[PDB]
Amino acid sequence: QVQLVESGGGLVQAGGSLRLSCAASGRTFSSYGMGWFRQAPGKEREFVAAIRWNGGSTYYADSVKGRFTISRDNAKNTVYLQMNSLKPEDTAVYYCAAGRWDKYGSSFQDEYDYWGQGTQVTVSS
Amino acid sequence: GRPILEVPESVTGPWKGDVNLPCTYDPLQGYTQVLVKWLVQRGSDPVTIFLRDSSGDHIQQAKYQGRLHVSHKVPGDVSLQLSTLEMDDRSHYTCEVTWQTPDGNQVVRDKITELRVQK
Repeated sequence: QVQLVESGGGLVQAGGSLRLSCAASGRTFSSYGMGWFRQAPGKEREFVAAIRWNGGSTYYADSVKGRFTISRDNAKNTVYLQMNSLKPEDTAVYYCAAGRWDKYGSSFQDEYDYWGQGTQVTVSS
Repeated sequence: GRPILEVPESVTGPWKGDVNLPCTYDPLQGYTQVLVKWLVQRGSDPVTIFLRDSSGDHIQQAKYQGRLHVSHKVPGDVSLQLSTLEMDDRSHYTCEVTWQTPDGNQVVRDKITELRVQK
């Protein structure tokens, strides 16, 4: 049963880059599709990116496609979110999530059982 | 709204005995089940070991022929039964189901379980 902790959030300028991390507890990390979601002020939580348990297949929201890349290191129980070419509308709380989907449904919050508390990313103008 | 697959995180079965890997969902009006697949994680890559489609059941590796069944008759129950469990059967298994939607296209859902084999 899985605890998730996000790190690496902060204040960055528009045009900058920021790399988030999420560490998972346990010895089953290889069993989990991993995902990032985000939630801006006043708005509902939305998908950002997901990565299959084996790495390789990845999935992205159109809003961040190309600019963000998701990766994982199963030896370290960690998923990463490399956020490039940042814009102020990327400002949100970013949540790490874990589910036991294999290839399908990764864009849907409901496919994830475990959530982190989230980390703040702020992109200034 | 859309159907939800239910597969436990882990299942533990007796060595040389039998086990049931549950994979179940609540059938919804207007959703037609068109495909069921079970895959096993040999390596970093899953390979299909069972397929159910319009022509019936297909067992895709020779070591499962006569050992592998999907025999519950309850609609929405596509659980996998493996008889005479071996140490080699310890692995992660994926249950994948494809439905036709009320709108005429398809949706696919899948879920991973870990099978442990106990002495």
